[PDB]
Amino acid sequence: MSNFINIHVLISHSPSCLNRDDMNMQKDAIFGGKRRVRISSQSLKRAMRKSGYYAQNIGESSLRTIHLAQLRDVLRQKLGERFDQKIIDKTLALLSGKISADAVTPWVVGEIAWFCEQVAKAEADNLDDKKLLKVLKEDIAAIRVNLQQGVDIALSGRMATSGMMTELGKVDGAMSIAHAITTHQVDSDIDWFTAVDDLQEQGSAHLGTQEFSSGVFYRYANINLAQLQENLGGASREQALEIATHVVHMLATEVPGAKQRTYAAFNPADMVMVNFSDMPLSMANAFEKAVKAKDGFLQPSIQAFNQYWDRVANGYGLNGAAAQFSLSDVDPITAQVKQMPTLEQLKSWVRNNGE
Amino acid sequence: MRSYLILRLAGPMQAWGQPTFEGTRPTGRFPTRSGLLGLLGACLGIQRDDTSSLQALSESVQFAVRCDELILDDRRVSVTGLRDYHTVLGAREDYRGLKSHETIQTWREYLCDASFTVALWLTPHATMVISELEKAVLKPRYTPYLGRRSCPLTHPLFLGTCQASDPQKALLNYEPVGGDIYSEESVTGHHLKFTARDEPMITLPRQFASREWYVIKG
Amino acid sequence: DEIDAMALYRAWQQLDNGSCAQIRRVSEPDELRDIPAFYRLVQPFGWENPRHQQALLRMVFCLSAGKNVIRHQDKKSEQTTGISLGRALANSGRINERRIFQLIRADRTADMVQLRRLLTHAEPVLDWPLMARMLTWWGKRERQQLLEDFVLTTNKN
Amino acid sequence: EIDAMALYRAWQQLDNGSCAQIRRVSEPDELRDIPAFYRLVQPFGWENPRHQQALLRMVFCLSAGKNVIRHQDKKSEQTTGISLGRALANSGRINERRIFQLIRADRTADMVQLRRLLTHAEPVLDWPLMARMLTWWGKRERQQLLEDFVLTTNKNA
Amino acid sequence: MNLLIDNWIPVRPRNGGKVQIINLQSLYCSRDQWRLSLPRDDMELAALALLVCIGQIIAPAKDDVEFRHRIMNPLTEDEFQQLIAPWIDMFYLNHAEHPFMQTKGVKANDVTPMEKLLAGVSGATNCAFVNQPGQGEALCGGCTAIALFNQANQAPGFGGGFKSGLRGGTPVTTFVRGIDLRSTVLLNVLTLPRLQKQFPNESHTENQPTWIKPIKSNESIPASSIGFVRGLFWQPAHIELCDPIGIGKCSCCGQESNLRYTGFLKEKFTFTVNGLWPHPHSPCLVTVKKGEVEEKFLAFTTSAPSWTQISRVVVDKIIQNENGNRVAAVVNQFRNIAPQSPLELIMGGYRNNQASILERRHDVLMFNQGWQQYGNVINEIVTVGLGYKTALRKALYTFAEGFGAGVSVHETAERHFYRQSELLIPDVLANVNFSQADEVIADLRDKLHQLCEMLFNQSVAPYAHHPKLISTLALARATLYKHLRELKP
Repeated sequence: MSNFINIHVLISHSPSCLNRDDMNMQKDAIFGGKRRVRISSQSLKRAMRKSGYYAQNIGESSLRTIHLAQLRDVLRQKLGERFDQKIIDKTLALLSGKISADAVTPWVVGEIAWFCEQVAKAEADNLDDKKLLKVLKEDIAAIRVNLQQGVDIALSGRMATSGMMTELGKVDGAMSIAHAITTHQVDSDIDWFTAVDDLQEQGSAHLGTQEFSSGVFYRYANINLAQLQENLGGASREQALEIATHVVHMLATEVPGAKQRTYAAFNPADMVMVNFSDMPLSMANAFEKAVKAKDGFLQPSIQAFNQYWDRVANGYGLNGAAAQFSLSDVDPITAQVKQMPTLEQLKSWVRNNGE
Repeated sequence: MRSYLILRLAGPMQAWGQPTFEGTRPTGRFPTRSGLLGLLGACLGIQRDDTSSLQALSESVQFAVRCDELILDDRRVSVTGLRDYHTVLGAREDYRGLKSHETIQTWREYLCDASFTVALWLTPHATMVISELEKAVLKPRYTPYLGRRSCPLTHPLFLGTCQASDPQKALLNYEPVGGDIYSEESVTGHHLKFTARDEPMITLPRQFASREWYVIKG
Repeated sequence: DEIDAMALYRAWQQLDNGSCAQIRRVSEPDELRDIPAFYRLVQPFGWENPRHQQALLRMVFCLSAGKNVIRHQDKKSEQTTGISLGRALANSGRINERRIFQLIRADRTADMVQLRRLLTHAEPVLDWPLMARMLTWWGKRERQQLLEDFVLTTNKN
Repeated sequence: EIDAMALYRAWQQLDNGSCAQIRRVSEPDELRDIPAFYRLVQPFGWENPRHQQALLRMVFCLSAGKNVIRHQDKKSEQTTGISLGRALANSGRINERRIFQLIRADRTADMVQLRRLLTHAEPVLDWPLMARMLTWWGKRERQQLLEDFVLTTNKNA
Repeated sequence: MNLLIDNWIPVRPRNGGKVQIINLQSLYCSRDQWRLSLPRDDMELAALALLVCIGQIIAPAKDDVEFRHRIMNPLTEDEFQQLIAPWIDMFYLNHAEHPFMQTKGVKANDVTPMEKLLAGVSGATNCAFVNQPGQGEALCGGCTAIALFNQANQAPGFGGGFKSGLRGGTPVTTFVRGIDLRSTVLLNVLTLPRLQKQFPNESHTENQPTWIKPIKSNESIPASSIGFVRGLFWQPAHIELCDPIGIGKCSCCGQESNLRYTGFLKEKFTFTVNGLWPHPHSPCLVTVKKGEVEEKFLAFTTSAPSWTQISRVVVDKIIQNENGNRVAAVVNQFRNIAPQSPLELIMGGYRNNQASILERRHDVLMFNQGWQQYGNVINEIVTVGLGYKTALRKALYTFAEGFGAGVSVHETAERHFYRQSELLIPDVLANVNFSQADEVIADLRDKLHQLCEMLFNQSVAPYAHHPKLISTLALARATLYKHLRELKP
């Protein structure tokens, strides 16, 4: 019954450039005094949210539609202190245009409440409904659209432009994604390219440059189960865990799109670990002391992670179910961490609350 | 004489804000009062409209922040900074409706290699008690982060609990000792102050009022 | 910039009996500089600023008459200041006019000694921050104003 | 005035025999009974009677050992360096009552006790400032020593 | 509402707590010690400036004697009432024919929101995304007057045909700071002789406010012909506040008010002020190119730290032949009046791209006593800093281009440099003893030297594994140690 799901991933990409700045230079950061290459949280999370897998398993979930119909009673009990039921059901009739739920997502309550306020203010001055609809047709279209994307909004949070209006409408995602930094110091490379002119191949060419690098990145993300449930209208823990499994999959497979058509770093992760916890922690300090290559960076990184876990986990209060999948057979993490031969078994273990 | 709660705020990246109404989002060098209140808020699952709970929190708790320097393999690593060219496409053009900009741009500053030890205590007019705060920090309800949500913690938020007369005295029991301390309470030998605009005006959303830290140099 | 009087007052009230005891043994304001407990007492109140030292030395010295010899009382909302030292001394009914006479005519150091004796003897009730300002300047004008307030009070009351 | 760092550097480079011979005194005036002393302090104006008392004190403290008093230059930021009292307090080896009984100790009792404190605490300090303090050494320089001690101890805690 | 009579000034006790709203008489005639309190520093600067102007027209001292005297002692209420008497009918926010800083009878198709007076809340395409909404819903009388003043002074103009203020757009304002708001306001008021030395008031020069004697459309105004009252309260735009709504909460202050404002009207309007009005609140850069001279008021143009502008704000430079610099009149005055006093200087300003605020700045600089006379020292500290900065920038620029690595790192590196410099130079300026300062300055140069080395190596580090780069890296390092050696006296 722990509240937080921690997801750790070590993924190695080949020479590429998955994220750069306004000066077309790879993003970076400094960790432990040494420069790591960075893939911003934003870059990664978009990579996820705009992905096909996300569409299919989040954008098309059965919990995606919120039926205003079933929310009548509860909405009335929650808004009865501020509004008379006349304007409440007027309102719900406008919005919907046409099983009783015992609980409701806060952003729904908040936005609804805004619409009620507008309806009341409209009635107090004999404004008639046709022109009321005219005035706020836009807002209605919007909230209608958000009412059929309840899981997307619950996992990632409101879209950048959403028509949300109130303060409860500021909807945070339940998954937080951390920026990804390399486990090691990077020797950046610099491509010097030209552009042949087929009609005058001669002459002296004008060279351009592009920075690029390969590296072993540590992705971290966590999921707040309680908030996921609360923002799905009181869903069950099992349903939250389903959505969570989709986040594990994505964080292990999706890669930002940048420069991929010319550098093609389409790499799956070589280690994924999931870990239940009361307090979400990043294990990034496994690499505070930058990793030094020894037959590559992947193995020393995995080893550094396993060993850091062995060293601190118990003391840091990471007492909760824990599993690890990896394609690299390095000296294993401790035995309280149950090994998964395949990603899918890891997923289903998450699906089963870690048993 | 007084009982303190001791927290550690540590992660690869942090961000603690300064006055801005622009697309560049600045950081200072240590946690802001507003931000610490926000951290505690997140632990005590307080929704953003809950002005009562927010006010209770703000009036109950006070902080002292120590800036811990990092040491790797017997060498000092100074806190440095970072600017992220942060882009948003499909961003709202207006608060009402659904028209949106192709691309907008923001610049966001972070702290690198930063770590803090915070001591908090209760006020005489406290609506709360420390047991609550401890329970919360150990089992938070909303996701806790260091400034921004992209900034995980690399060490449990709870460090310890103790009892002393100063904040200074309290913090002495917890390594690393030697960093500067910014306290909401005065410490007798020390006279310097540091002005900020941390204090959240709870009655007026997303607006902050000036306050002053007391500085205890190390 | 200006010295907090009320803070110092309350500080003196809540001082541990041993420290108070250590301070109560001076027989002359400058002797306060021989005493650790003193520096610990006045450190928060700007002792380290040379401008405020003489002033502080007097304040503490008078307070050093006893832990509650100087009873502070707030002024009434109506009037602009509270009870002056002279007035309180007169109100006590224990202070003879000639005492004030010889007080305002005394040399430096001696005056403060005498004053402290008068305070122990009277246990005055007065506006302490007012007295504190007075001690802050303590010149001809102030001594004179002391005796005047005494005389006029004793006259009506 | 008397050159301080010169006297210090001379003391650091004195020959160990003279050095041990000087250390052996038990009272500043006994230095007058020693040749090595005169040769040491002559380049620094011992021949001028105004400077004599002072020198006697300075050397006496230095006589604690060739490397008991550790000079450290003031940081360019700070207007003055580390004074004696701060140094002693910083040592963590000195008890407040030693300092208290030091400043209340009579000519002569005084220097002996100070030297004992110096050997015990092996303080790091701005030497020329100490030298000045020793040049004058009157009620207020003593009281200032106690101030720095007490206030530093309170600051640091 | 009337600025001289009614309560508008947002303050909290210097030491104290709960905010209250006083009137000018309570400020000028009370030994109560006040400090401004709004949720924004730019609006506090707007406020302070407004108050200073006000005081500058109602009560300039007749000599330094009186100046010191009134700083040390508040006025009597009667003195005050006598002083403000002839001005009252000029400071009415809502008035029949002369509204404060507004223009009666404005032709506008639609109502402009109140937010457009709040510099920064909107104006750029990323504002709706990063900013909290509703801040311009309904404003106090005070928040409004103050915003109005800020818009006609330090903020950028609305755009198209909305002329900027008299000092140009986005000037830097520098004030002397005191113990309370009272003494502050008084401390930045030019005494009568200095005032008339700077502005000789003729029958030739118009000295009436803009909202009483309007600027004529497309008039060509000789700058010299503007009187200190007309200019200090200059309003270059045609604005007119809509009728106020009822009781409620300043969506800016958080305070409640009897009347609150929800929109205003504006229309385009153009004129031309030939010359430079000698505003007493801002520094003024002078560059003489090709015999011709140009004076221009100081403005934040770059993102570089505030210390890089300190020389332009405290140090005079009057050399005919060359570029020089004039500090703000109030600072020169204070420099004369208080030649034994330290300085606590308030500076602030915006950095903009048309109507877009790109950055806001507000600093309270400190200076030890020697600042009036030892400006050369200050100047040297500042140019030391920039000197080392350019050392680094030139070196890494070399690394990028040649006489090339192919990557530019010098900008990042400058950001690092500047961020550490913020911990170094302002401290120096605040605590150095100008009379004898060579030691501190030399220490600074060593710290900055180390810094440039560290950042140079850090910056080229990731690329130095390829021999072809180590080649040009050697040359770059060479130019670095060049430039770095030329910074040692």
